[PDB]
Amino acid sequence: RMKQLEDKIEELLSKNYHLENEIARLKKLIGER
Amino acid sequence: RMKQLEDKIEELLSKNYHLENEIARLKKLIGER
Repeated sequence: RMKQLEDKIEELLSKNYHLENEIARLKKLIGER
Repeated sequence: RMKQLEDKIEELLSKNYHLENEIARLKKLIGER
C-alpha cells in the first residue's frame, strides 16, 4: 500500500529532522565554555 | 515503485540510525570535554 509506505517515509523524515535539531542543540552547547 | 519506496525507507532508517550514534557520541564528548 502506497499511502502506508508514504506515511512511513513521512514519519522517518520527521524523525530525521528532529534528530538533526537535537544534534544542532548539542553542538551549540559544545560551542560554549 | 513500491520497491523504490521500500528502498527509500531502508535508506532513511540507516541515516536515522547514524544520527542516533552521533547524538550518543556528542553527549559522551560533552561529558568529557
